[PDB]
Amino acid sequence: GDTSPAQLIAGYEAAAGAPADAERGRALFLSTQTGGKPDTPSCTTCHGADVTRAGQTRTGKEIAPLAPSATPDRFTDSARVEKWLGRNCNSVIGRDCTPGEKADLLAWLAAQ
Ligand code: HEC
Repeated sequence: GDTSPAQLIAGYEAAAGAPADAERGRALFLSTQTGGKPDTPSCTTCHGADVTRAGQTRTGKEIAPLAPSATPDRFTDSARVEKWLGRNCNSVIGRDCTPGEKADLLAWLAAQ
């Protein structure tokens, strides 16, 4: 694509002022949130708790696995990551994800 997962994570770490922490990324992705849309309390509502399996939209359509081990071009287009993170953080959390959250989330997801 136009980027690598490491290049994306390093740009988020620079904006955040801190290195990514995949354990925090895992905890945020599995969390149940209350500030966003009622029908999407968690990242897992659509992607599932195991991101090597397929997920499902709110209507039951299949979502390719988020893990790069299952779907190889994941996180290789910088615009695409920002587009989905913008929409999906707002639906789940109710706000944009910060650059520190984005680094943590992608550091966890990039290793799956
Ligand atoms: C359903 C309403 C979703 C919820 C809740 C979350 N995501 Fe998701 N995400 C969804 C779709 C339909 C898609 C696009 C289809 C595809 O196969 O890519 C995505 C995509 C992403 C991406 C982009 C991956 C890439 O190819 O670079 C990321 C980084 C992502 N989703 C992460 C993510 C997080 C962190 C979420 C909780 C805040 C989350 N998603 C929720 C559908 C839905």
